[PDB]
Amino acid sequence: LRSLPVTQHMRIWTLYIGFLTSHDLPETTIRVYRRYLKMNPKAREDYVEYLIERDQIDEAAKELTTLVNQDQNVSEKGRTAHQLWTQLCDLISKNPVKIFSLNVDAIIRQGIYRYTDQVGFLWCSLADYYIRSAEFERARDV
Amino acid sequence: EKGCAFIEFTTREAAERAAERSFNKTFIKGKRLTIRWGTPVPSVPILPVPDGLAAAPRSLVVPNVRPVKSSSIYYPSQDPTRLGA
Amino acid sequence: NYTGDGVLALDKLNLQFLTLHDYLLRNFNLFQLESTYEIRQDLEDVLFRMKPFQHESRNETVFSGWARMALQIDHFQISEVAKPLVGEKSPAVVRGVVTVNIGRRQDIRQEWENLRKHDVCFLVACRSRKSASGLKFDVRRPFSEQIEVLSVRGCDVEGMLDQDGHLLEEFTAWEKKAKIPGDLRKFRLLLDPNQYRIDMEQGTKDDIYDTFNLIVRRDSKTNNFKAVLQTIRDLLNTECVVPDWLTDVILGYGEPDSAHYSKLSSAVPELDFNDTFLSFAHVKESFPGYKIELADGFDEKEAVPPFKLEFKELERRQDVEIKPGELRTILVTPLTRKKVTPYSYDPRKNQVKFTPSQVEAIKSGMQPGLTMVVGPPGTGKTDVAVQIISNIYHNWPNQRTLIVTHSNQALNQLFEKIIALDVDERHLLRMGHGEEALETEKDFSRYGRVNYVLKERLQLLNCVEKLAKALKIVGDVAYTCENAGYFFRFSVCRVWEEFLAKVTSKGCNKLAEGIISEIFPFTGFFKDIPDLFSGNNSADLKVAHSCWRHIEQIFEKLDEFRAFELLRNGRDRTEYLLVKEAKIIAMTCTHAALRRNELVKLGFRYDNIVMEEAAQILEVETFIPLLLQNPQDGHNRLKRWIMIGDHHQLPPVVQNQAFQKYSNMEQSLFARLVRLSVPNVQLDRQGRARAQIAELYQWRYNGLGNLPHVDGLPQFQNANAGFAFPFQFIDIPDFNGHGETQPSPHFYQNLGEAEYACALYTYMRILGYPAEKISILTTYNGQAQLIRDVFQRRCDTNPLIGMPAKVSTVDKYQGQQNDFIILSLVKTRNIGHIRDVRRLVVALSRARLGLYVLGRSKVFMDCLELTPAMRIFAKYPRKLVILPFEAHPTIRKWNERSKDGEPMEIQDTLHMTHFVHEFYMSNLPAMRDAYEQAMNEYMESQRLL
Amino acid sequence: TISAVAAKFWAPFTAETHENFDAKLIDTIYDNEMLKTSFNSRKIMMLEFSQYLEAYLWPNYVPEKASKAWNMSIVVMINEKFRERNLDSWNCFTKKSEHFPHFFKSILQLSLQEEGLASSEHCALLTFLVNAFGSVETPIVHKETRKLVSIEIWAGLLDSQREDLFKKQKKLKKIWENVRQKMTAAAADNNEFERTYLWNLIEKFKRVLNSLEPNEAQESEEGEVRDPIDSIKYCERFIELLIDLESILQTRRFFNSVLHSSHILTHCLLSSLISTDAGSLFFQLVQLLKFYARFEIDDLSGRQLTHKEVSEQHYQSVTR
Repeated sequence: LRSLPVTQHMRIWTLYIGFLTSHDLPETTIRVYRRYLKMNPKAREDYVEYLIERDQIDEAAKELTTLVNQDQNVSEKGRTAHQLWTQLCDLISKNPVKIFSLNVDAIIRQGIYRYTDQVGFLWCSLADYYIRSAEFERARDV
Repeated sequence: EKGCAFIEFTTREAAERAAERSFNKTFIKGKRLTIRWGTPVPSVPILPVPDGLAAAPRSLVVPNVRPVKSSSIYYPSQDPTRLGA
Repeated sequence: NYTGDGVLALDKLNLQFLTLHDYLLRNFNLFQLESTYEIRQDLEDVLFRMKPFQHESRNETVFSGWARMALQIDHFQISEVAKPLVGEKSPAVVRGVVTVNIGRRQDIRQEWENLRKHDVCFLVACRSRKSASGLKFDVRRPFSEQIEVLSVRGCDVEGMLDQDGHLLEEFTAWEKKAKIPGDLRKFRLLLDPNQYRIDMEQGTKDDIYDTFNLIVRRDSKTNNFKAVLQTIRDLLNTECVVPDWLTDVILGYGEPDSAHYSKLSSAVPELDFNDTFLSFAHVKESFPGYKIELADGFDEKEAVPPFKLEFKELERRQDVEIKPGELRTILVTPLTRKKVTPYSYDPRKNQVKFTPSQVEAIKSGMQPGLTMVVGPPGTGKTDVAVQIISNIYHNWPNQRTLIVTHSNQALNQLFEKIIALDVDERHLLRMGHGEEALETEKDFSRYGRVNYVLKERLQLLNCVEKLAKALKIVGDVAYTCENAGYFFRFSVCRVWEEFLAKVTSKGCNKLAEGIISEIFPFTGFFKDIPDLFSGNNSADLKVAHSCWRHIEQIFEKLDEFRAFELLRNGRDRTEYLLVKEAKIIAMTCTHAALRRNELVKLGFRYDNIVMEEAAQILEVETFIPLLLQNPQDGHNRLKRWIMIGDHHQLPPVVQNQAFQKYSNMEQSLFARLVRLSVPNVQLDRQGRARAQIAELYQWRYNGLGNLPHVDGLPQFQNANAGFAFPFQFIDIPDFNGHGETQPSPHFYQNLGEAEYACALYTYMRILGYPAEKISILTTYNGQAQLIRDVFQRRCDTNPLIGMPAKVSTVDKYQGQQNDFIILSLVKTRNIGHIRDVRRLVVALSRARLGLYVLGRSKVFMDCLELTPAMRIFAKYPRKLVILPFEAHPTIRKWNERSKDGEPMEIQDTLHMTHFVHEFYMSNLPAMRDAYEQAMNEYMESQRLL
Repeated sequence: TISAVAAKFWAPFTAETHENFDAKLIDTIYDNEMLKTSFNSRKIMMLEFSQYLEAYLWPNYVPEKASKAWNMSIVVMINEKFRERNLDSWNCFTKKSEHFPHFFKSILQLSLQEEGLASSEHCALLTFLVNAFGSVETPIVHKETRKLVSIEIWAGLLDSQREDLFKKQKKLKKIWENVRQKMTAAAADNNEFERTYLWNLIEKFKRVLNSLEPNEAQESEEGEVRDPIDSIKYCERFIELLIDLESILQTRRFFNSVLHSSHILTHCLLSSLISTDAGSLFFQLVQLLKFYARFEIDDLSGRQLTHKEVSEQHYQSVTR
């Protein structure tokens, strides 16, 4: 990458990522992928799909928030923000013990303020998040 | 000194009407105007500055000076009002 | 209006804090209150100076005045309100655009055109309360009676908008000499998203953001307030990973020495002191009470610096210890530093014979942990500081050191010193809004250092071309550093190894004598060192390795410069330099608060903090430099924190009475840790001023003495010309029936002292003192304005006399010095804030050769706290005794009465100003003739150039 | 005036000729210059500036002659040295340290002494304790205030409240049994004052705070109705004392259980004074105390509790 012109790096990255993602090297692959996404930000959807498969749920969540904060009309996999954000709650609310970096509850209530079609679902999503966490008294409060 | 004067009007509408209604029109004493836009501190001696100028001698004359035997604003920082600007 | 009587519902910065969140939260609250008060004082000042009045036939307000800090705005609009991020409540960004006419002043214009990213401006909407035929404003009246400020909203500033609407980056100022047309400019602003939400969610129709008519910009020493507050909020939200060794002493628990190297396990017993010691005799002197001995195989005829010192008492073994009947033992090994070049290179090295207390600070600064060194005025604190920097830089070159300082002025002095040491010029980086005005002849800014690397890369590649020519190598091995790197590994290294083989495989049993002069390959590269090889294989093989490291250093330098060929944007080149190339980074504590979020984003990493002037930095602004990097694990990676300062000099300038005095925000972290009795070294040999002058303040410190040369140099042996005594307290009686005067609350003046100081300064000038060597000081900000006004009338108008070196308050002259000081102790009715011994110690310690304290003796001589100084002043006359026949410089010794005539005693301001008039007038031709001669030769000697 | 008396009796520039010491002048100056003027700030600042403490009050201090006026006027001058802030207040005691333990103890007794001190004299005493508890670095003072906030003050807790602390930190129980036997076998004549002081001062505060109840404004048997304002300053100085005790971990560790067990926040928050406009600063102090009174810390270990840990322990508490 240092040696070749930046415009030739696509011929390298598709090998570099392809090599790395063939192995159980999540810690290395993370650092390489976040470099790659500086030159090819379209690949972030595939990076998420990698992270989920490697159970890097806490990183898969962060990258999903970047895709949602990038308020695209449609993503490079054909998903709009109202689809990408729905993935973020499905990934968050079902994984409370692992999702340690994001403020989960602040996400889901902020959905309810915005996604008025499905408020009744999201309250169960927020409450079920605490039930999976065994915080039964927070579940009641929700 | 130069045959010039300046007038500032409180408003530009006055200035604009003044301009157009007077634009190089005659005035008797002016023949025809051209118009265009645009304390000593008590008992402190003051040292005479030498003329045309604007270290010491290594032998000095010592003068035979012998002691003698409301106040108001003198400087701008003394003025409570100018201290606001 | 706080007098000290009442309780207030404020936090207090006492010695100890319950937890780190307690500590941060008290700092947040009190700093928020203080910074809000400072904003009030600035805005009230500016709005008076803008002199708003209502237009006499309309509703609208127009500004009759002008101020450097504000311009009226021609238009403003909110151009973006981005939706909240996921899990966020406020808008993601709120962008204003403001239009201002910059006006036709080139000095003012440069300041508005240099509003950078994260500068803070206030958008202000205001009206006059008063409609009158002309209007005036008085600071005696309440501001709210004169001007109504119907709204203020702060914003961050993004850059100037260009010809058509693109943001100018910071690097445009170096190339945009194709200036934007006209006097209008546009700036893009970031509003606070929380206040925008609050303004909208409360409901609005008379909407605030249409109403603004001024934009007000603060000065760079106070822009940081939002970045300080932003920092503390983030550390409260996140885990504030203070180092585990450090959080205890910040909170003030545990033993105070728990951060000192005497207690830390990570202290190292063996230290390479490098050029700290000038000679082996200096090693013996630097550690009284220790047995110092050379290691085996060295002799005192031959032991020369550098030295490693091994302190056996820092080792954990019993076998060598403070054993009965023997002293503590230091083992000294002189080091043969294997030189890296065959040229006649002279290494820049320390030339300061550090005193024992300075070496104790240097030793402690090389050990990990917290090091405090109290530096009394004139004791060489800068040279201790630089020697810690240099020793760290040589002992652990992988580590990076961040230098923090209160002022850019001291940060300048430090870099002048470091450049006299062996620090490599590319490893130094300096950062600040001062970077447009750096006084050093080498530019250490981001822009300066990037251009240095780009310049040096070219001249190194010329050596690669020259080396390729010496090797008869063909094809362009010098297009790029990358080409040079492959050329080094394949060709230069191969040929070098093929030379070392021909030496070693043959050896002296069958090498011919002097054959190394023939088989060495790079002889054509060093074609301008004659007699490079002597004809002795034992020496020539040694100089061959010296030649090799010269070549090897070139390609080592290049390989670090390769990033400047890959990174071609000017910004990225500075980000690489800031994070990888620089090893010593220098930054004011103000600027460290602004740049934190950038530095954390860039992955900036540093291992050592050195602070100077640490007693003047706020508690808050001292702490923030600890956290300019992310923790790499569950714990921080900072290894050293060196604080250099002096708590007996002035505190940080907190200016609200309550927040200063009640909540104790005037306590710097240095002063707090000293009150906690953290171990601190005190530098105890002053060198900058007369022993007689030094005695006026060295009573405050424990054992602060004088360097040997303070008794010896002629400037300290000889008297001040034309003064019978090298210092006096001159008792000034009332002038025109007034003592002090006070044209505003807490704004004191004394015209009798101001007129005496002018005549006294003029007296020195008639004696031939240089104006550059005299500065006029006073303890109160009021008299400082009056002394300027007196001198701007009576001195500045006369080219024979001219303006002093500086007219200042004492507090602003903190850390500066001059030979002669005239000090006006304004008060005549009751003792001022000068009763604070920290005011006194600073005020008295500014002179080197003479201090003449104008004041009222009866106000000050009776005070307990001033008595140790006043007992020295009291041993000399209260009336100024002058020797008008002694022109400057005199040969008279300081302690002997002059025989050339009899002194005269100046009774008061009237006798002084009447004498100096006749003394000026009577000598005026002989003084004029000297100036006429001097001004001719000054212009004539340069007229041929 | 002060300056004429000072020049005749103690001012250092008259040290060749000022009079031999007269103790009764101290009673005179205190009654006439300080107390009768309601502690006029100009007078006191002139006295403190004139080295009254360092030349006259302290060098001549002998505890068997120290009247109330003598102990009080030393307190007044130190409070003056403290409100100047820039000064080493405790310097003359740190020199002549011998009689400071007796002096400080007598100042404590004056604080609990109900009759015979004006309200403005009590504000001065309580201000001195805020000052004395603040200067934790001066060891002559710290060795005194440390005796008022040590584990023996838990003798006033309920047995159930004390037992809860020993469950929180087992090793305290061993320490307490040593304290319990020690505090009845020896030195009880000293230690019973030390350990009960803040409990009695809390009660003395409750009585002052109750004197501002509006029902107290019916006419006394003498006829006067006392001016609230000096009593209000005493209450405000007291919450500052409690905040300062709670803001420092070594005092907080033992005092926090005392502040809770004494219900002093209840007595404060239910008072009339909180509701009045005059008590508007008292109200702000109690909210600042109420913050520290239940801060996110484990006092027995000093460990900072996290926002999650504090919240989770709340849910667990209400559930139980």
